[PDB]
Amino acid sequence: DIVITQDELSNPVTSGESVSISCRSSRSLLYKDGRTYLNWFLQRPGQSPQLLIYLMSTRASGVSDRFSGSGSGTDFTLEISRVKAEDVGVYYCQQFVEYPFTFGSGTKLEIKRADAAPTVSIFPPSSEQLTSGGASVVCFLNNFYPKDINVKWKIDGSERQNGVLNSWTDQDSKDSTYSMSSTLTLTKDEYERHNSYTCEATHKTSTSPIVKSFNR
Amino acid sequence: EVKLSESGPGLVKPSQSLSLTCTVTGYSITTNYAWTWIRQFPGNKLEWMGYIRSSVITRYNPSLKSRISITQDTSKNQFFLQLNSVTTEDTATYYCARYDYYGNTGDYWGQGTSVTVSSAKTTPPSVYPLAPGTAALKSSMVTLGCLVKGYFPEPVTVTWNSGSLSSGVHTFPAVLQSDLYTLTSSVTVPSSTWPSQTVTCNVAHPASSTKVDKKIVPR
Ligand SMILES: COC(=O)[C@@H]1[C@H]2CC[C@@H](C[C@@H]1O)N2C
Repeated sequence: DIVITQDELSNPVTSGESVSISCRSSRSLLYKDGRTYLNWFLQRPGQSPQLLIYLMSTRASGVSDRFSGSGSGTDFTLEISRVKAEDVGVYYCQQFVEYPFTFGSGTKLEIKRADAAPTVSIFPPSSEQLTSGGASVVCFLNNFYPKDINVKWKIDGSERQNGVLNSWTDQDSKDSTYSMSSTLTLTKDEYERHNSYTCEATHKTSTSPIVKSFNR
Repeated sequence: EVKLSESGPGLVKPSQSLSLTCTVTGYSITTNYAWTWIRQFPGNKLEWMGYIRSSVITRYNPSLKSRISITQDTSKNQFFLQLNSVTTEDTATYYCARYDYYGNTGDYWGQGTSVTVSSAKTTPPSVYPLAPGTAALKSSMVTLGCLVKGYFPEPVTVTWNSGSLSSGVHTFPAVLQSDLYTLTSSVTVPSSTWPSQTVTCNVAHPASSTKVDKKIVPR
């Protein structure tokens, strides 16, 4: 069948600038009727896809006039004039000339913004979880930029690497920031054996690591 | 306008048959539109599965072979999807949509329904409160949160104060572990407001038919 390739963008872009997304087909999508069948979709985190353009250069209904497509029979381009923070998400292209209607791997769009430092919050095990024999310690690092971050846990001053599970969100559509939560999970008997637990975050917005901590 | 809503069991044992329904409203399915099923695999790869049109025209993805069947019911106005002998390979989110001749779909897509193929048993989640252990620089913001741990399978929706509190909320992607999902959610409010005004988090796990509301109280 047809193989559609989407190229990744090399860097987060500046708001209010023009952006181009590329998609390529290993077979021409021009049809005997002279029309080129290619669709462009935008899918935001936790949402269903959204048609932007179809027939290669036609705007779906209710879609900003800032979006427009162009191309040959095998090379296509979605142009976003004056890109806005609400435009981040994943852009896919779909070929509509023959079965199966092949989708593109997808291209992610990231917005550049002012560097923000993370807001760290550490929390201790709940009395409910502890009466279960389990104990997890949570640490939230919210609304920071860029996305690059490093968190380090320490029990009684000693670095720990067992039991930690990290989960990063996607770039916020409003303030373009990122957020991460790290969970240190240990057994209850173990948690009662220590006193100090610290969460350490090293971001570009500072030489020194933001360190939050508590004592059992 | 038109609305599409997928429904069906979010958990299927391997080898079994999978079955989803898409209920349309505001528009008849006995029209010459390609009422289609599409799915998105973990990794976000999107795949076209098949479609039924004009009530008697069905086309399918060669690759699903002969284990795919798309039918409908004019009286209730819903088309169905059925996929025989599923394997974990079929785990994914299923979306129904309405494509026309020229590939245009408009805003006619369902919200997608997650299907997981596995032998594991359904396990509801246990919700724990995340309060601050001590005090801090008040006259600013305070961050609270909930921890959802040990549920299977995805998904779980978290809302705060019954959804009447949406700003300052951050819910993180569930991480797997021992075939059990765990995830967290945070919320930030003006210190002056908590704990006076109470703050709860609601967690609904459709797969097990359970909904939990947990109030965050001072320790
Ligand atoms: C595989 O057949 C199709 O995709 C058809 C043909 C004819 C027009 C356009 C859309 C149809 O579904 N296609 C180029």
